Amino acid sequence: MTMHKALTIAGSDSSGGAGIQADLKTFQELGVYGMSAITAIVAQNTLGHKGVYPLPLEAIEAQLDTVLEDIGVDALKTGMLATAEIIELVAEKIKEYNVKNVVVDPVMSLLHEEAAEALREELIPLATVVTPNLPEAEVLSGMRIIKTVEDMKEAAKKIHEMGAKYVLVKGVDVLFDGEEFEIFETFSAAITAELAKGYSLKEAVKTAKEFITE
Repeated sequence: MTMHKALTIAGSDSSGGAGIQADLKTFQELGVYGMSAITAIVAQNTLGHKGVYPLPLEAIEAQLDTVLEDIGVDALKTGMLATAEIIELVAEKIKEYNVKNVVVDPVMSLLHEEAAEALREELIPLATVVTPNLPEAEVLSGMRIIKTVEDMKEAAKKIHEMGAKYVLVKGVDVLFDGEEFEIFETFSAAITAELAKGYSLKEAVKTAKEFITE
């Protein structure tokens, strides 16, 4: 349908239920050309194997440079980023290529804690929107527990002050734009596709909600 392009920087899901595979399906359904940069193999943690296999940084950079130099994107989403080092690389590339439409889906030890810090300090300040669920919002905002809508608004406030232009806390859902709160009754991939087509964040969120329910 459209000539617009979106990139997902996230983990690979062999079942196709989530990950870059589901992101690319969503892009296609919404008439955007989809491209992917795989940061990690994401499986279940079992007696036989770990649940997360981060890819070499040079392999991630090869993917990102291929897409950003040679093809170009109108919007991108981030999902599983795995390590602080990968997060920092991704933030660097967003700045290097001046990518203005960025959807951060915060899919989430000294490893995990350093990774959370890199997300808060390096990537969140570049986000058009951050879409945490409640545990993710607690980690990102530092809220002890998010138990009420007022708590959700506070966490959205906090994340906006960390640099995110919009924040959508998934509960009701709470959208905050730094001045007003909007309270509503993959999702992040759909938001990305709508932004790629030229839509405002608020229109992208409304259209992504309707797409998910259908």
